[PDB]
Amino acid sequence: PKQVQEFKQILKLLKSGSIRAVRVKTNGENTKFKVRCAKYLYTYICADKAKAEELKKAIPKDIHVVEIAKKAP
Amino acid sequence: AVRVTYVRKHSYNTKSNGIRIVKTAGGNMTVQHRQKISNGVRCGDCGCVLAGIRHIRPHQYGWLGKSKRTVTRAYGGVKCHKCVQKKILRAFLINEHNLIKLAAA
Amino acid sequence: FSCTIDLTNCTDFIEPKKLVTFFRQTIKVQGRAGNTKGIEVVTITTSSAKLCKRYMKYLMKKYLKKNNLREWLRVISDKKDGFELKF
Amino acid sequence: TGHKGFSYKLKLGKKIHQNRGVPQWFRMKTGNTINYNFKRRHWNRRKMGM
RNA sequence: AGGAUUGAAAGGGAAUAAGAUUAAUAGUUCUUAAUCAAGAGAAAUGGUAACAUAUCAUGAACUUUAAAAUGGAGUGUGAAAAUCUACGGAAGAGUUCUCUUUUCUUCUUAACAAAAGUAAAUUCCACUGAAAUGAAUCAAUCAGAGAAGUGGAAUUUAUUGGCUUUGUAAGAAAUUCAAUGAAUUGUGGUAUUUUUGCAGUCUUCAUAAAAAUUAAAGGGAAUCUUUUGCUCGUACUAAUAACCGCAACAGGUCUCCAAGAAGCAAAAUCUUUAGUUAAAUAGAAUAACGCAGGUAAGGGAAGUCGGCAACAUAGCUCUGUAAGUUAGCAAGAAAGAGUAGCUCUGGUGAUUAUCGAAUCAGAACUUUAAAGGUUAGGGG
Repeated sequence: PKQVQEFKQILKLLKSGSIRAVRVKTNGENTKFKVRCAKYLYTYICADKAKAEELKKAIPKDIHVVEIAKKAP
Repeated sequence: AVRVTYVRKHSYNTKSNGIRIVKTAGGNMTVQHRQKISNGVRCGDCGCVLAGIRHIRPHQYGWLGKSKRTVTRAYGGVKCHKCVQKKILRAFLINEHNLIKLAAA
Repeated sequence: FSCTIDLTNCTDFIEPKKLVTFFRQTIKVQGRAGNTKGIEVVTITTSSAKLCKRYMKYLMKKYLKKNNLREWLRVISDKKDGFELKF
Repeated sequence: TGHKGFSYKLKLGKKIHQNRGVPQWFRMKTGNTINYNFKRRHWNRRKMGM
């Protein structure tokens, strides 16, 4: 697994056509946007709610989105 | 304390059978296989360990980047900088002496 | 610091008034039982002195054994810095 | 042993297969004397030496 | 171009881990997350330098160098784990008419990668040029073929880059609670052991493997996605019942992991996790003669081939120690004294008033007067 640092790369990754799945996890302090690509599982630790919403709109509707919470699926 | 067992079927404390015991979720301890300690490179003349090149297994050098298996210099990776400096002076001073000694003295 | 004790299903077995005087007369704030002048007395709500939640369970279990009722009742933390009693 | 050659393992398997008794129906044949297999063996009684 | 076959399930070697699952298999299955090999879609900069740059930035024949690939001892030390411990807690359990802010349990994290923060050791580079000689280690050892100082570069430290931290990752797992759903998962130590590296020192009439395979150099010839990964082993015992001794034989048979007390000690003795209470039958009575373990008045080898057997000495500290001698030893010679419990006192540091280590010495008081439960030289 790899970790992306700032906001610019994740959108470029999201807009890239190499995506396969997206899973969003909400923790007691932050929100993680794990993007499942072909090779790696990129993740992004987000602590700003407004910036998280911007990310959620950036997700193409065709891809499958999994929401994870205190109870695992 | 938690006691462990060999995971592979080797049962002797050989050089290639080294292990490390690390902790794991639930308090259990698991067994890893650690790599052998390797030597680096040596100057072709003075036999000193070269700087700038890691001490890894021979095959792992191919995995490294092209710039990470050598030093950007003449005879880089096979001769130390001191080894190289003596080479240049020998090649220049002896040749210059040959022009004065012989070759229209 | 404010420990709260719930007896909502066992107050018939143990009247609160008997518990108030016991905690007042048994807490060893400095190794002395009964010198709990900084103790607000079922809640304890004391900040001047240093106590512990696990300390509160100690006397409560000690209290139950004194009255020979320990075999019937069990003190269980309610995950809200308090204790609730079950059967 | 845990480690064995392929051909050796198959020869082990046959010795397992041959360690069986006479089926009941064969014992009911007319003029039958073969009631028990005298070539039988057990691991703790006789070592098959292979 | 150079020499054929075979020879290691302990030598060399491309690449996988955590959790879960079965009546039984699992670095092999499942979930998740990775890695490796083979394929498919006039030719670069920076740094004074040591040297550095997500593939970059061409590099044939031929040749060389290095790695794979190298004894042992002993000392110091970095890091991890275990044990112990300091502060702060959360949950559960045990004791409780005598006390105990109490005693115990849980508080975890992989392969592979990332680079907030920050280490120890060694070797090099630049400036300068050391004598009134300095620098340093437990020990050493080093310097005008250049010390110390200041500023840098590199390598090693069980994967990337050593440790904390991060992704994986809390959604797992552990401990509780309710009847599937809920809670928590800090920070340290100038302590011991183990493991793994590193640094120098000592030692040899001992110098402590090779190839497959890989990279680099000298030379200048030429002009991210995706597929596949075949064959064979894989159950179980590994031994006071699965192996070899005719057997469920007190014999024999190579290895890995390794808690507390006490102690110099992996010793004897007791206990925790795990395992087991059966391992060629028992019950009653308590004769002789036995096998194994003991004691004994007074005397003390008078027994006997012979002190055979047993008794006796036994740790640590201090004092003291002969003849003889290859001058190294004898020597723990021989011989004598001290040692318990409790209440105290002082010495040995770190950091800059706070904190920390077992070690040594000394003093009052008390008693059943103290190595002796176990372990543990008889001497001349």
